[PDB]
Parts: sequence; structure tokens; C-alpha cells
Amino acid sequence: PAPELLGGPSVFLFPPKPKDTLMISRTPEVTCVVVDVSHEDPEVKFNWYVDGVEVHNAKTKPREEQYNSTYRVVSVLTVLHQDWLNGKEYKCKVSNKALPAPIEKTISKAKGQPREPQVYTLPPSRDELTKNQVSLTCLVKGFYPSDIAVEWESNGQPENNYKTTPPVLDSDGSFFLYSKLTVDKSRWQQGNVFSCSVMHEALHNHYTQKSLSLS
Amino acid sequence: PELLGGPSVFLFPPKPKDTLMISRTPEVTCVVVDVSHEDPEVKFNWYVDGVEVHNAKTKPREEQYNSTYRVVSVLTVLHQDWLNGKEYKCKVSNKALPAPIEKTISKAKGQPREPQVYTLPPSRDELTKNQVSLTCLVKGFYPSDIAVEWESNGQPENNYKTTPPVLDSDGSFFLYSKLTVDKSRWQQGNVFSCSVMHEALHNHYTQKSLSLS
Amino acid sequence: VFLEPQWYRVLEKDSVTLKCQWFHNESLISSQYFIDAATVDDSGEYRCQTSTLSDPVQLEVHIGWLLLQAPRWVFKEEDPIHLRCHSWKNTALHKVTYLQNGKGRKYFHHNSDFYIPKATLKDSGSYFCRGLVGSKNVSSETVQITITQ
Ligand SMILES: *[C@@H]1O[C@H](CO[C@@H]2O[C@@H](C)[C@@H](O)[C@@H](O)[C@@H]2O)[C@@H](O[C@@H]2O[C@H](CO)[C@@H](O[C@@H]3O[C@H](CO[C@H]4O[C@H](CO)[C@@H](O)[C@H](O)[C@@H]4O[C@@H]4O[C@H](CO)[C@@H](O[C@@H]5O[C@H](CO)[C@H](O)[C@H](O)[C@H]5O)[C@H](O)[C@H]4NC(C)=O)[C@@H](O)[C@H](O[C@H]4O[C@H](CO)[C@@H](O)[C@H](O)[C@@H]4O[C@@H]4O[C@H](CO)[C@@H](O)[C@H](O)[C@H]4NC(C)=O)[C@@H]3O)[C@H](O)[C@H]2NC(C)=O)[C@H](O)[C@H]1NC(C)=O
Ligand SMILES: *[C@@H]1O[C@H](CO[C@@H]2O[C@@H](C)[C@@H](O)[C@@H](O)[C@@H]2O)[C@@H](O[C@@H]2O[C@H](CO)[C@@H](O[C@@H]3O[C@H](CO[C@H]4O[C@H](CO)[C@@H](O)[C@H](O)[C@@H]4O[C@@H]4O[C@H](CO)[C@@H](O[C@@H]5O[C@H](CO)[C@H](O)[C@H](O)[C@H]5O)[C@H](O)[C@H]4NC(C)=O)[C@@H](O)[C@H](O[C@H]4O[C@H](CO)[C@@H](O)[C@H](O)[C@@H]4O[C@@H]4O[C@H](CO)[C@@H](O)[C@H](O)[C@H]4NC(C)=O)[C@@H]3O)[C@H](O)[C@H]2NC(C)=O)[C@H](O)[C@H]1NC(C)=O
Ligand SMILES: *[C@@H]1O[C@H](CO)[C@@H](O[C@@H]2O[C@H](CO)[C@@H](O[C@@H]3O[C@H](CO)[C@@H](O)[C@H](O)[C@@H]3O)[C@H](O)[C@H]2NC(C)=O)[C@H](O)[C@H]1NC(C)=O
Ligand SMILES: *[C@@H]1O[C@H](CO[C@@H]2O[C@@H](C)[C@@H](O)[C@@H](O)[C@@H]2O)[C@@H](O)[C@H](O)[C@H]1NC(C)=O
Ligand SMILES: [Cl-]
Repeated sequence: PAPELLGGPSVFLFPPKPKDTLMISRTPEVTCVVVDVSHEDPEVKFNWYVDGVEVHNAKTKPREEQYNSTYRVVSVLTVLHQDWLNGKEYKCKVSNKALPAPIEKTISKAKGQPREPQVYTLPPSRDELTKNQVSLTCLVKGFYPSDIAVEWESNGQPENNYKTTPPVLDSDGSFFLYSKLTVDKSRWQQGNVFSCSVMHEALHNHYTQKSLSLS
Repeated sequence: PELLGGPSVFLFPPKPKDTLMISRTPEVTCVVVDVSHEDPEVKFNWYVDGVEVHNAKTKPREEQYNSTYRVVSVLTVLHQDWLNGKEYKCKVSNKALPAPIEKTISKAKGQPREPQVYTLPPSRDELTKNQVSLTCLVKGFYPSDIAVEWESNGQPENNYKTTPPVLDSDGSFFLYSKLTVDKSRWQQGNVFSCSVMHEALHNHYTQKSLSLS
Repeated sequence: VFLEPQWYRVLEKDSVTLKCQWFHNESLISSQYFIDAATVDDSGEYRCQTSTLSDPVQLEVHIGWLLLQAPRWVFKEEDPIHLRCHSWKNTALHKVTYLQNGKGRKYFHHNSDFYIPKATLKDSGSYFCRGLVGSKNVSSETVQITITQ
């Protein structure tokens, strides 16, 4: 069947990926997502504003039929790295026939004093070394805002067999997280140096690296 | 379909720690909000795997700041019933509901798996700071229901935060718990313990120590 | 110069009907009035003639999901205050709350008018309503009600 949609469409507005705002080579984007668009009134008009000034460079995506018989309708705006990190507000205005007025949504970087992450690599526990795989740990703490990217490398090559916890509010209002890279024990015993890479606005060049090996 | 206005019902499970420690009483809580003054009478029927049970302790209705009533029923639960995966059903009846509202919960399904617990001292680089981070890594557990705590000289440590469970690539969960302590206490050689309570441990409990060496 | 319904504050797409005993913003009209589906431009001053020239009667058309309607905004002690939480296109509204001074005063499972039969001094303050249209949380703008003796 088809659902009733008495309130018409709803809007969700999302920030750029943290790494995208911090590396000049990459392309950071704000994404305005409209859901519960009916088949009968499926057109969505987007206006975009940066600190109240209209901009015209958004990409209009083809609408997407959802399994519940609604459309998902999306507009994506590329932003300037400096504007996002300087705290400009990005406003998405969504117009649709099923609504009494336009829905407006705003997003910016979290406000408040940036704080530099402290980064610490921790070897496997003596008790894990009986296993075939071991856990290399990266602790990242004392950072604000929560927007951060974390990756691993060895010998100039990405190491991808890792999981990172979400950011966690610490008692001083800063954030921390942990990243766990699982490696074959042979590779650790051989003396390979692994590195935990952290990207955050408050780090010099938005980048730091801490390394870890057998001793 | 969807339903119109009327009271709403929310059903909450017991705290994981309460289901594992026999000295604690685990509760299942049925909460009914948006009860009008015009039809304030709320009846709770409680079913365990199908079997109606009485012995649920219903608090009297409480006036909320928004001019609605909220009514809580609390069913005490048997530790082993929750762990064996029995369904707990809360049925709420009230004149403004055309049909009664029913809510069901149980312990997450799937094959339980024992956490491994590893404590990790502070990185040498952190020993420059006023405080330092003792880390407890807990991995390989299923389901995610767990409690983790820090202790020293038989008393809980104050200042720790634990990440939420994260899903590992093998379908088990891990987490880290960070205990922050003054560096003096670590370098003077005080002993700290990470305690872990999970259904798949012997005695639903294990602990691992950590101290300077 | 009679309004049918009496609501002088209305919402875009509301039907209004006007009765005589016309000059829309002091200006001539199409016929000698039924507003089939209001818009912001249908707002303003209204007078009538065919008899004498009438008093001014104001009509506010508003844009929104909800609009808190009353016959007037100033009431004598012991007068009845009739509030209506009017939804755009009379869209089904549920879990409706009428607030006074930021506090929930009366709650309804389904949209209903909030009738106060005997006004007191304690009934002064800013009022608005809110509720759910499907699963969207919507609210009206506030209005001030004052009570005198
Ligand atoms: C009909 O169907 C549709 C679609 O249904 C779906 O498909 C079917 C098959 C089902 O399986 C179903 O589960 C699927 O959803 C329904 O559409 C859904 O509608 C609900 C609301 O009803 C939406 O729920 C919100 O989700 C938000 C988070 O969404 C993201 O994450 C989910 C997974 O968790 C994804 O599925 C979403 O798509 C979103 O994912 C993000 O998408 C971005 C854009 O693509 C990504 O960013 C970009 O990424 C690219 C690269 O890919 C680049 O990097 C760009 O630079 C970058 O911009 C992003 O990476 C991606 N994230 C992922 C994958 O993780 C929630 O935030 C939101 O919660 C808020 O609002 C709630 C109100 O409803 C409220 O209850 C919450 O509390 C919360 O409130 C906020 O809280 C925060 C703090 O926590 C505050 O800061 C806010 O102020 C506060 N209030 C707000 C914002 O008001 C919702 O839960 C859901 O997103 C949507 N799904 C999809 C796919 O669009 C529809 O509802 C159905 N209708 C009916 C009638 O049944
Ligand atoms: C009028 O007012 C009342 C109450 O007023 C309140 O106080 C005033 C001053 C205001 O501040 C106001 O904001 C306050 O709420 C309003 O009542 C509220 O109504 C909303 C719904 O409109 C309810 O929202 C749901 O909340 C759930 C989370 O609730 C807990 O957490 C919040 C804080 O986040 C607390 O405030 C709540 O009280 C709940 O807290 C828990 O309470 C348990 C029972 O007491 C505790 O467990 C017990 O603990 C004891 C120890 O003390 C023992 O150990 C017991 O054994 C143990 O049982 C528990 O500790 C405690 N947790 C805390 C404190 O963290 C959300 O889960 C829920 O979200 C689901 O449903 C949504 C649909 O509405 C959906 O959109 C969501 O995505 C989500 O979806 C569901 O997800 C679940 C789980 O994943 C799935 O099962 C389902 O698939 C899925 N869908 C479903 C079920 O459809 C809601 O957000 C709110 O709880 C309620 N508040 C209170 C206090 O009752 C009322 O709405 C107002 N009315 C009007 C008209 O304005
Ligand atoms: C009769 O006179 C009334 C009273 O002035 C007119 O109402 C006004 O109508 C205009 C446009 O229709 C409204 O302006 C709009 O709103 C905002 C104002 O913040 C503006 O930014 C928009 O761009 C838009 O122009 C105006 O608010 C409204 N004023 C009031 C008090 O209701 C009415 O249009 C006149 N009717 C005719 C047929 O001439
Ligand atoms: C509706 O929400 C109230 C306050 O939330 C604010 O208003 C709504 C429209 C959302 O846009 C939200 O993001 C805003 O922050 C709640 O206090 C209230 O419980 C809800 N009202 C009802 C009647 O359910
Ligand atoms: Cl909970």
C-alpha cells in the first residue's frame, strides 16, 4: 500500500565528513535530505544559504523510490574548507506542495574552543600474545570538537583491519576515542612499525602520527 | 497501518548488571504517557512467555508538567528467566485506546560469547602529564549487554568512562574503558582492577589487575 | 460586516464567508463575499454597502500548520474564552496541548477546542497550541490574552 503522510515531507541536514574538511585535496559537502515526499507532489525546490547569502552551486540528485512508496530527494552542496572550520552556517530551504511553508534547516561546526588531541599508542597486552591475532590500540583524547578522523598505516601502506569507537564525552567536556587495529601476530613479531594517523582541526597541519612496534 | 492519538507505551528492560549479580533485583518497567485527565484509568496485564503473571507493582499516576498523566508498572524479574530468553509482555488498557496496546521485549538473541579482558598501561608519552590513562580492553563478547567498572583497595574508582560496544568484523563486540588517575598514584605503584560482568563468564564475573612494573 | 465562521485570524486555504447589514483595503470588488481558499493577499481591512457604510472589520490570513483562533483577545472576568487550535486544511491533529506561559494547561488525544467557561485573572498570559500531524511535531505562534474586571 501507500502511507498517509499527513505532515508532508521532513528534512535532515548533514555535515561534511571530518577528513573532507581538513585535507585541502578533498571535497567537503553538506547534504540536504528530504524524505516522505509523496508520489502525487514529488517536486522539491532547494534554496541554499551561507551565512544568509544565497548560493547556486548545489547538485540536484535524481529522486529515489523508497520501499514505503515515498521518494527520498537529496541536494548536495560543496563547501569551502575555511568557511566550515570558521563556523559559517549552512541553510537548506526545502519547498514542496504538501507543506504550508518552506522547511528551513541550518548546520554549522560545533561552537566552543578547539582542543588539540593527545594521541597514544598502546601495544598488545601480554595475555593477548598467545593468540594468532593481536590488537594494537590508539587512544585519542582531550579533543574538541568531536569531528575527527583516524586511520592506520605500516611502511607507507594503509592498514585497514581496524575499528574505531565513536567519540565519547569525557569529564572535562573534551572527547576521547579508541581505535583497535587487529594484525597477524607474525607481523608484530617481525618488528614492523605500525602507525595511528589522526586528523583534527586543532592539530598542526590537521595531522599527527604516532607509531608503535615490538621492544 | 498507523494509529491516531491516545496514550503511548514504552517498555524498558532491566539493567544488565542487575540480571547477572544475584544480590540485585532486575525489573522490567512499563511506562504509559499521555494519559488524559478525562480517562486516567490504566490497567496493566503482564504475560511471561504467554503466561499471565500478577505480582507486578503499579505506582499511582503522576501529574506531568504538560498536564498529562504518566503511570509506571514495575514487574520484578527472575535473573535466570531473563538470561534464558523469556519474553515479557506488557498490555495496557484504557478507555481512550480503541484496542489495548501490547509491547514485548527480551534479551537479545544469539549465541553468547565470553569476553576476553586485557588491561593496558599508559603510553610512555603520557607519563609527562599530571594524570594518566589506564585502559581496559574487553572484546569477543556477545551479546552487547555488559557492565565494566574500575576498583582499587576494594572501592570503586571515580573517574572513568567506557566507550559503547562496537561491533567487530566477526559479529562479536568490543569496547574500551578508560580510567584516569593522578600520575603519582600510578608511579607510587597502586593496584587498579578492571571488573567485567557478562553472562558468558564463569560466575558472570572476571577482573584483571594493572599496576606499574 | 459579519464573518462566517467568526474567526478573523485564518489560515491559507481556509474558506471564509462575509455578510452585510464592498471595499477591500478601500477599493472595489468583483461582486455584490465568498473567499473559497484564502491567501495572504485576502488579508486586510473590509467594509460594505448597497444601506449605510459599515465599520472597519480586519481579516488576518496566516501561513502555518497551526493557528490559535479566538473571537477576540480581551475578556471581562467571568466571560467564556473559546480557543480553537486550527490545523492547515483541517489536517488531522493528535496529542494536542494548549499551553499558557510556556506550561501545558490542557491536553487532548484528538484535536478539540479548549473552552474556558468562566475567565479569571489567572487566565492572562501568552498561549499557543501544538500537536502531531502524522508524526510531525507542529506548533502555532503565540497570542496574548488579557483579562480585565
Ligand atoms: C519511508 O522510508 C524512508 C527511508 O526508509 C529506509 O529504507 C527502508 C528500506 C528502511 O530500512 C528504513 O530503515 C530506512 O530508513 C524513511 O526515511 C527515514 O526517515 C527517518 C525519520 O523517520 C530518518 O531518520 C533520521 O536519521 C538520521 C540519521 O540518518 C543518517 O543515518 C542513517 C543510519 O542511521 C542513514 O540511513 C541515513 O541515510 C543518514 O545517513 C547519512 O546520510 C548522509 C547523506 O547521505 C551522509 O552524509 C554525507 O555522506 C557523504 C558520503 O556518503 C559525504 O561524506 C558527505 O560529505 C556527507 O554530507 C552520512 O554519512 C550518512 N550517515 C550514515 C550512513 O551513518 C537521524 O539523525 C535523525 O534523528 C534525529 O531526528 C529525529 C526526528 O525524526 C530524532 O528522533 C532524533 O533524536 C534526532 O534528533 C537530532 O538529534 C541530534 C543529536 O543526536 C541533534 O543534533 C538534532 O538537532 C536533533 N533533532 C533534529 C535533527 O531534528 C532521524 O532518526 C532516516 O534518515 C530516513 N532514512 C533515509 C535513508 O533517508 C521514512 O521515514 C519512511 N517513512 C514512513 C512514513 O514510513
Ligand atoms: C508530556 O510529558 C511526558 C514526560 O515529561 C518529561 O518531563 C518533562 C519535564 C519534560 O522534560 C519532558 O521532555 C520529559 O519527557 C512526555 O513523556 C515522554 O514521551 C516521549 C514520547 O513522546 C518518550 O520518548 C521515548 O523515550 C524513550 C527513552 O526513554 C528513556 O530515556 C529518557 C531520556 O532519554 C527518559 O526521560 C525516560 O524516562 C526513559 O528513561 C528510562 O526509564 C526507564 C524506566 O523508568 C529506566 O529503566 C529502569 O531503570 C531502573 C533504575 O532506576 C531499573 O534498573 C529498571 O530495571 C529499569 O527498567 C531507564 O533507566 C531510563 N533510561 C534513562 C534515564 O536513560 C525512547 O526509547 C523512545 O524512542 C523510541 O520510540 C520513538 C517513538 O516515539 C522512536 O521515534 C524512537 O526512534 C525510538 O524507537 C524505538 O526504539 C526502541 C529501542 O531501540 C525499539 O523498541 C522500537 O523498535 C522503536 N519504536 C517504537 C517503540 O515505536 C522515545 O523517545 C519519553 O520517554 C517520555 N518521558 C517520560 C519521562 O516518560 C510526554 O511525551 C509529554 N506529552 C506531550 C503531549 O507533550
Ligand atoms: C490589503 O492590505 C493588507 C495589510 O497591509 C495586505 O497584507 C499584506 O500583504 C503582503 C503581501 O501580500 C504581506 O507581505 C508578505 O510578508 C512578508 C512581511 O514580513 C514579506 O517579507 C513577504 O515578502 C511578503 O511580501 C504583508 O505581510 C501583509 N501584511 C499584513 C499585516 O497582513 C494585503 O495584501 C492587502 N490586500 C490587497 C488585495 O491589496
Ligand atoms: C514537540 O517538541 C517540543 C519541543 O521541541 C521543539 O519543537 C519541535 C517542533 C521540534 O522542531 C524540535 O526540534 C524543537 O526543539 C517538545 O517539548 C514536545 O514534547 C513535543 N510536543 C508534543 C505535543 O508532542
Ligand atoms: Cl533504557
